This record gives sequence, C-alpha cells and structure tokens, in this order.
Amino acid sequence: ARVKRGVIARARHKKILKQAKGYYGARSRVYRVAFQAVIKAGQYAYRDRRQRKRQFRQLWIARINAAARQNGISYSKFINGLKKASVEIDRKILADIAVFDKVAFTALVEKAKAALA
Amino acid sequence: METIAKHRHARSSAQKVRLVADLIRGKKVSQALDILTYTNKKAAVLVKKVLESAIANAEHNDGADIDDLKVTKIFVDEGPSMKRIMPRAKGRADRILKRTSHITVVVSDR
Amino acid sequence: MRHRKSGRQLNRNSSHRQAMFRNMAGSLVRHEIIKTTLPKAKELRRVVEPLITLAKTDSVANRRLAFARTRDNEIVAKLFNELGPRFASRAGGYTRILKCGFRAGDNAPMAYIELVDRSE
Amino acid sequence: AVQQNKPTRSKRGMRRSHDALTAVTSLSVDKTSGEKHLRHHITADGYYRGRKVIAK
RNA sequence: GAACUCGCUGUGAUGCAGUGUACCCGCGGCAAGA
RNA sequence: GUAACGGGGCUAAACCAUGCACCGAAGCUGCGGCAGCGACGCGCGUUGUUGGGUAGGGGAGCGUUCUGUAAGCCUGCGAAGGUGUGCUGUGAGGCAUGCUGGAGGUAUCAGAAGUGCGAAUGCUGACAUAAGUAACGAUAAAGCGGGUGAAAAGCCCGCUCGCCGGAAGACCAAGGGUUCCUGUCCAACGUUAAUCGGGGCAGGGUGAGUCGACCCCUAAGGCGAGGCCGAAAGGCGU
RNA sequence: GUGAAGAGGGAAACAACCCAGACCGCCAGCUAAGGUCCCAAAGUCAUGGUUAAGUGGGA
RNA sequence: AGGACCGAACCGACUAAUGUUGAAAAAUUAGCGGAUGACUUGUGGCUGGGGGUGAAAGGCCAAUCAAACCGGGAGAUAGU
RNA sequence: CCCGGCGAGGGGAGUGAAAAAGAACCUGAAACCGUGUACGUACAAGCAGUGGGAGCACGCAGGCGUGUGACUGCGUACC
RNA sequence: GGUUAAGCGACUAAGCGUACACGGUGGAUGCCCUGGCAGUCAGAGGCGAUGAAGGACGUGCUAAUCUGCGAUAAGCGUCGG
Repeated sequence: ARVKRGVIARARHKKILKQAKGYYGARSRVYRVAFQAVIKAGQYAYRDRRQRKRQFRQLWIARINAAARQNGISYSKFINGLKKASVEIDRKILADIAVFDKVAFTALVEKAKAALA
Repeated sequence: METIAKHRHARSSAQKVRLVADLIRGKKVSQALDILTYTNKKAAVLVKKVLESAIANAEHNDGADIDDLKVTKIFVDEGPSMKRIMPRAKGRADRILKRTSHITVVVSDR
Repeated sequence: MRHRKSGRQLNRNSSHRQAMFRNMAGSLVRHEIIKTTLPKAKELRRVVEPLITLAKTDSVANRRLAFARTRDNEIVAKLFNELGPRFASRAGGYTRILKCGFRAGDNAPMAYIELVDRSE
Repeated sequence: AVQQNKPTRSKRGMRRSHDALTAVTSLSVDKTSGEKHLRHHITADGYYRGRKVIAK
C-alpha cells in the first residue's frame, strides 16, 4: 500500500511555525529559517535559566550593598557580621527588606554591627 | 449601509493602481472624483469607473444620498497572471507576467 | 550648461525643427487656431508673430521675404491681405495661448494657440 | 551588479515610501459657467476666465 | 541562508573583544570592498 | 586611527609579603521531580548509587497507508480535510472543542508496508527578490484641420514636410498555405493606446486548346526481368 | 592532559592554557580557578616595604 | 591576349570600433581583398560513421565532431 | 433593473439547502500580496534571540492573561 | 494669582516591525472514479489476392471534430428478439 508522506511532515512543520511567532521576517514565516531559530531559542532558554539566578544574585547583592552603605558599612562587612550573628536571611529577602522596609534593614545592620564588636 | 463595487481582472499591476488608490482613501466621494479626474495615470480612469459604479450602486440599490458618501475602504489585490514567453538574445527565453489586479471600492455614508 | 540661451530643441534636429514650425506656422495662419503641445505653442510664438509684423508693410520685398520663411503663397496672401491690416494698430502680442489639458496618448500638456482677433 | 542577499520586504516598502504621487490640492471655479477646472487651464466646456474661448 | 548590513584597533572580521562615530528615508553619480 | 593596561583613569586603582572578609561555575549543599541499576519488605513501598556525549551496539515506544476484527462502531443533531483554542504525555504524540467543510471515518487487538527528510542527485508546479529598475529592435520625420469613436501622437480623409527610386518600386520561382477582399469585434496577440491589423468571427474570392504542370524525350543517377557474385542478407548490372 | 565526542567559570576577544565534568525545576546556601576604584558582582580592607619611570602596561 | 589592371553588382571576412543577459546562439558600421576565373550561383544526383570528404584546419559531415544522431545490450560500471 | 463603451467587470433581484456552489465553478493549505486594528519605531550600531522588564491597548477583587517590547545581562547563522 | 529663569517633559510615522482579523493569489490536502497496474481462470490462436494490418477522402437538416458507415456512405434486405 502507498503512503503519502506529506501529511506527517506538514503537521511537524506547523508546530515549528507555531512556536516561531513573533520572530522577525523570514524567521517567523519560513520553516527552514524558523526551525533553526526555534531550536536556538531553546538553547538560550536552557542557558538563561541558569543565568537568571546569577543575575538576581547580582541584583540582590547590589541593593544590599547600597542599603548597607546607607548605614555606614560595606556589603562585605555586612554579610560577615550577619553570619556571626547567626542570622540566616538570604540575599533575596535582604533585598526585599532593604527596598520595602528600611527600618527593619537598619535593625539587621545594627545586629550585624553587634556580632562584629 | 456600505456599498461595494469591484473591477476584477483589471489589466494593470496592483503596484500601479495602489498609487492612485492611496490618493482617495477616506476622502469624501465628491472630492475623490475631483482628484481622480485630474490624475494623469491610467489607473485613475480605472479607479474612476469603479468609484462611479459604487456611487450608482449606493443610490439605486441602497437608496443612499450622494452628498453623504465617502470612500471608507479601497484596496487593490493581485489578480491571476497571464504568462507570456518573450524571446531574448542567444536563444534564451524569459517569461513575462501580464499581471492583473482586483480593484475594490467601498463607499458608505458613515 | 545653457546660461542665457534661447530656443528649444524639442528632440529634433535643426532641419526638422525649422520644417516643423514652417508647417505649423502656416496652419495657424490658415485656421487662426490650432491645438498643440504647450512647449511647441510657446516656441511657435517666436515664428508666427514676426511674420505678422512683415504683413504690416506690404511690399514685393516683404512678400518675397515672407514667402522664403513660409513657402506658401496661399499663406503669404492671407498674411498681407487679412492679418496685416487687422493687426496694423496692435503692437505685438498677436497670438494667445490657452492650456487645454493633457494628451491621451502620451500625457503631453496641450494648449490652444490662436490669433487674438479671429473676427469675433 | 549582482546582489549578495535578497532585499527584504521591509526595505522594499521603505524604498517605495517616496513613490506615492500627490493628490489634487484643490480646483478653481469658473466665474461664468461655475464648472470646476484646473487652475490656469480652460474648462472642459471651453470656458476660461468668463470667456467662451473655443468652440464646444 | 536570514538581516535591525558603520569605522578603527586587537584577536586566527558589517557580525568576536575594546573603542570611536552615526537622526529616519529616497534620488542622481563614482567604482574602494562584498 | 589613540591601538604595546580591555577602557576610563590610577602615585595606587602599581609591585612584594602576611591576615581576615567578600565575590565567583551547570562544582558542592538545600527542596521538588524523573529515570537506570542493585538491595530489600510486599507490579507496589521505601533505600544505596548512577544519569556530558558523536560513530556504534542494546532495550522500550509513537505515527502514517493498507488487511482482518467490521453487515461492528462513529457520522447530515455534521465524516475526512482545513484553521484556531484548550487539556494531556519525558517525548515522537493523543484527546476535547470553536469556525470552515458537506460525506465519509475508523476504536480495540493482530498482520502487511511505496512507512517518518530544511540542505544526496535532484524533479514538478506556484510565488518572491532585484524592480515597476533595465528595456521598448536601426537617428528616413513629422505638423496641423476634419471624420469616426467611450476614448485619437499612431486609424480614415485632406493639405504641407521628409525618406527610398539598380529600391525601401514592379513581376515571378522556391517555400508558405487563405496571410487575399468585404463586413463586424478589441478579451488575448501587436514591445505603448488603438476605433486600426498579416489578430478574433462570418461571408466572399483563384474561370485557360495557347500560361505552368501533366504529357512525349532524354542527362547525372535510381530501380532492374533473365544474368554474374554471395552460405544467406544482399551487392553489381544488360 | 585537553579536544575529537564536554557545555559551564577564568585569561578583554581565545581551539588545544587554568578551575571543573551539565538528569530536570527553584527569584535558596557555601566554594574552585580568577577577583573586589568605575565600565562590572565583591575591600578605594588591614600591616610592613618598594617604585616616580605612568615602570607597572611588549622589548 | 590575360588565374592582367582600377572598380560596382557579387563573393570573401584582413582591420578597427560597437555589440557581448546582443537587433543577431558570430551580426552591424567604417575601411579592406578578389571581382573572365583554380570564379560564383540555382536545381537534381552520388560518396555514411574509425566511414565519407578534405588546395590538409586533429577542418567539415543538419547551431551536436580529435570519431555524427537515434534506439538497444542497460536500471552497464564508477565516487568524499 | 442599475453603473459601464449596445464593453470587461460589478451591485441588486431571482434560482437553489448552499452562489463565500456562478461556470476563472467540491474542499481551498503554504509561500507570496494587501486593507484594517493594537503596540513599537526618526541619537541609535552587528545571527535579531534569550533572561529581566516599564509603558500602552484589550480581556478578566488586584493583580493575572493575550498582543506589543522602551531599556538592560548574555549571545561568532546553519550544513 | 501673573511674569521671568532653571529643570524635566508626553502627543509625530513618511515608512517599517510584530500580532490578530478579513481578503486576493495559488492549487496542496481530503473525498471521488466510465482510467490504469499485477494476477487467476477460460476463450480464440490468426487476418490477407473474395484485397489484410494501417490509412486518405468522403458520408447528416451539419460549420468543425469524434464515433459509425462507404457514392446503397450515423446506413439497405431478411430472419429472430
């Protein structure tokens, strides 16, 4: 029996083109271009799921450094003091506190100053 | 009531007719006829008859008044091509597209 | 360039231009009104109006000078018999140019050029 | 002379940005007949500045 | 092949790194590069 | 073209030594999940350990067309196909559903393959790009009035102008095969428009004792009764 | 040893150097090389010296 | 008288430009050579593929020639 | 019947279950070409994506969803 | 409230990009079968000088082509259905 090979290929092509919506020019219309673009976008998504937690750690550190500098202590000394104070707040919460409640942040800095002596 | 008039399989490429069509898009029907009468392009005489037919269609078939109509929509679509063979130098043959177009005019009081 | 130059080539050589205006000058005098392209109607002013001035002074020398520039004794007769006396008291400006739209075949701008009086 | 890469439709559209012709700004009205005509041109019915210039 | 298609220096170059410069889009030319 | 710190810039923000912090990977730890293998208690529960990967080897699957299941089952209260959306599987996929479509489809389980491709050679159709760019086929030449017509630079009529005149005129053969004439038509064809045309459609038109062919006669040469040659095909020739 | 058949971090860029070998997800933590004045996450940190040549930062 | 001389038709294609997706799968323009002869041309015939023809160019033999074209052996055989 | 050239083509009307079944006629994909709407875009440099992400428009108790993507980290097309 | 100065600052889209909606082009796909393809089983194994195979021309109320026919020309006689 004869098997027409278009139908499965067409269905596979449609899926790629559906995933390439929003891309520029031929990358959103032409399968030969869309397929490579869709695959590459997956590689970046896999790559940038790791960079994401890197970039947010930079952001958390940068804000904690700024807020800590606002209270007369560098980021390096602030973290060291917090560890000596048995404080287990991570950078994500520290950046959340630094921006939303600067009074609670000063309490942490004062507590960090204490553990340093 | 929007009224439509069409000129299908017009002997002109859509690129040339669009130059004229963009001149009257959104204009009042009275002003559109003036612009087309004094446009020195073959597409202007083609577009004129489509626009004049639409005005007549609105009057007779829809009852609309000529003093209210404006060209709400006008677009030119690519029509089927008639393919011709032209002999070139050294026995090479090129295919010439006798391109056609579809001219559509929509006039309404609103 | 063409700083301060006069005359239009009109995509023709001198022999073709001179013949073409000689033909058209005769037609204008014959009918008193013709339809032609605006560039040609403007260049025709420089050919027909000088002829009408010759007609103001009727002499054998003038009629032979008008015949050399028109080569039509029919036109020469009308020049010195009708147009001459008609424009005797008019100092120049014997012709009028009226724009009348565009030619269908090539979209050339058209104009009527007529004699000022036309007995009307 | 030959093109290294095909121009895209976006650049094609931009080149045509200046290909649109001009609309008729506005016409004048003949003093006698009142018909609309090109400025400084005689009317379709042979009128110009209130004078019947040509036959028909 | 697809383009959102600058120069310089470096590196084994419209496309990498650094740096400089550059409002958007056509038209007629010149042919240094592609 | 600074270009021989990555740059700014630095008298340390340079170099050496010591210390404590901190930053820093997909490494390690934390929490959730999946799988392979081995332990066990009963496919199921925990547990230990492993899980970069091309060629290649091994295991488990999905889908396409066709056959039996099938005189079954789904279906005009809408089949296949097309186009969206949602749910679902690690995935190849599957299901449901809106619009379109207007009559077929095929569960399950076995079986058979013209059974899975963006770039082997390519092949067929369609459509872009450059691009409304090049080009519009001899630089012998047109101007105007009138007519026709929806529309006239190009058709018709007229008057001027120009070109050929051992040809760009006239008459035939070869070849073509109705292109001839008239009426009518302008979709396509004509490198532009066209009312015009060697275009479309219809009708008409080719009259021979003397022209030509046929016919009689032969040239080169062809065929060739018998005949010579050759196993034959056939070769030669009166 | 690296790659071929291994990504990640570092050396400005980097084929073969250094750290290290990616089952998946998390906007959690500690470190490796290498780093902490700005570009650019972290010391304009502490102590003792040296250099005046912008040596450092090709000779 | 002349494989004589000058020179149109006619034949050729030495030269130069233009053309080179050309008007033309070799042409045009302006020069040039031959132009009563070993000239040129119409019509018909004959010579056929390792064969024909060749004043001789491995030229020509239907825009295909250091071995024509078509069909067949044949889906021949042959690589990164 | 109407516009048009006693055209082409179209708009009505009518036929039919259906005319988006109208002869260029079942279904009508993709490339390709447009019109409309939303957002972005005229001081901004390179495989055009990816991570973060404002604003705008719309759809749903304050944020979420869909479209768009200013700015910013990373980023040597595929065979 | 007014003026001046300083700072900051939206509203543009000639075009283009993305997304969606609606179209045009195009003729893929599905559905269809008076066509093919490969077999099995039989039949007949020839037609022609009583003019074959294959054609040309003609043949209608017929302008063309197809089928049939052959100056008796989409047919004639006869016997059956």
